Amino acid sequence: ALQLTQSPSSLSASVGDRITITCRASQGVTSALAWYRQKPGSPPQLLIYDASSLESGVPSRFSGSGSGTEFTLTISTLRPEDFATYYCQQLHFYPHTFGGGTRVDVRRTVAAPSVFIFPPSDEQLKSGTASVVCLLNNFYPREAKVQWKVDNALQSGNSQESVTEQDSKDSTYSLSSTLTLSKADYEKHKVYECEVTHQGLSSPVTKSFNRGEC
Amino acid sequence: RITLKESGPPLVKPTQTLTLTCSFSGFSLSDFGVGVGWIRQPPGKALEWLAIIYSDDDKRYSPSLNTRLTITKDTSKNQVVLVMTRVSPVDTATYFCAHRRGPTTLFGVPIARGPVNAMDVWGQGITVTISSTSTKGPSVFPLAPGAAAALGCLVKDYFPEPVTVSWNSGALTSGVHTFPAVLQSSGLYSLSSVVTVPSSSLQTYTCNVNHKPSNTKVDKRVEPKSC
Amino acid sequence: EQDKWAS
Repeated sequence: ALQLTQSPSSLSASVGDRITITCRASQGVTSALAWYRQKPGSPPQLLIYDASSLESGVPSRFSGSGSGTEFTLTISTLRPEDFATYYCQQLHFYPHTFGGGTRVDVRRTVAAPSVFIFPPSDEQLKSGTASVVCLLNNFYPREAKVQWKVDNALQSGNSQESVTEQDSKDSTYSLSSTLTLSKADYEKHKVYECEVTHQGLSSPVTKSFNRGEC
Repeated sequence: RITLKESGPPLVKPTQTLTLTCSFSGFSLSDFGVGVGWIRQPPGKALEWLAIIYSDDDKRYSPSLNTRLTITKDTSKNQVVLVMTRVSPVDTATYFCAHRRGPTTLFGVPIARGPVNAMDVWGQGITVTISSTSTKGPSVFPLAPGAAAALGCLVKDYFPEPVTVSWNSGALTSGVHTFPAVLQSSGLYSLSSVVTVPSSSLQTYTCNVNHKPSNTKVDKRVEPKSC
Repeated sequence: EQDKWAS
């Protein structure tokens, strides 16, 4: 079906800035496009309907323009409540698609993550499972990539990660990634590595340990 | 003033049928051209359109979910119901219903269609978790180690959400990061809580974990291993 | 398809 691509997917800014988010459709949607702002924990809120009409009760710093395949939302003077995720929605064709969203967060200086790797506890091992956790602490911007390697084999499909919300004092994020293996598989290898790529790191940093080394 | 609110079960098991109700006030589903739609949002993901129904009773569904969705209205009760069959874990999401305006009319004559291009009022959303798990308390394991040091606790295999974690009975707050839990393929949640301290403080560190649902409290003191 | 209010 019809594709709606938002740009940028993520954007950093400060109070008082002017930002503009754009949304492009794969086929023309005339003026049937709406913009929403969604704050964490709340439902999306309508800002602009029919590509450019200002929704009632919505502050005038919000503006929408465009028609056909290209639309833009601009917030002229960013206020603290605007740090949020914005979505565009097309209503010309069924299904009524939403774009991927664009996250707007507090800009701060680039900060590389402090990385730490934790081996599984002997207590967990006795239960038969092995969790290897990697921590990326206080970094910025939000995008980071974690790659698990076991005896140099690239791992896939056996890890999960979660990211904290932007810190209200730091403006940094932290990320936890868990590699999970059976105790048996765990025992069949030695070098457990967490490889981290991030804008603040000149090149990828790797933190690792050799299993059973004492 | 238009308001909508979603209701239904917070927890549902795979293969089961999920029935969600949207009760609203401020408009009638008998008003001209009005619509009520459903949109969902898996945790951390984008909004996904599901279906919509209009007062003249036309219905439309997401093509990807068409076979599992039924939307219906009960005009006299001011409710719209969405029934999803055969749910699976990927259906865990926050589900929202929303109002869609019909064209503006002048002396009962449609003169403006621009107002239909948006879903203008939304309900708070209802969180639905799809898992075959029964209530279960977490196993708590230690996570042990600019020149900052890190340690923590891995709160593993519990259900359902939520769990609370604090450090040193609430006295340790700076440098603490408790991550949002991930729903494992097993249907149980898992989360880590860590804390960063000056590489010298290694002071004592104990995580206090509490999963109300299963009556499971655990305090786990964590230290820099090696005996 | 075409939304209910399209042309």
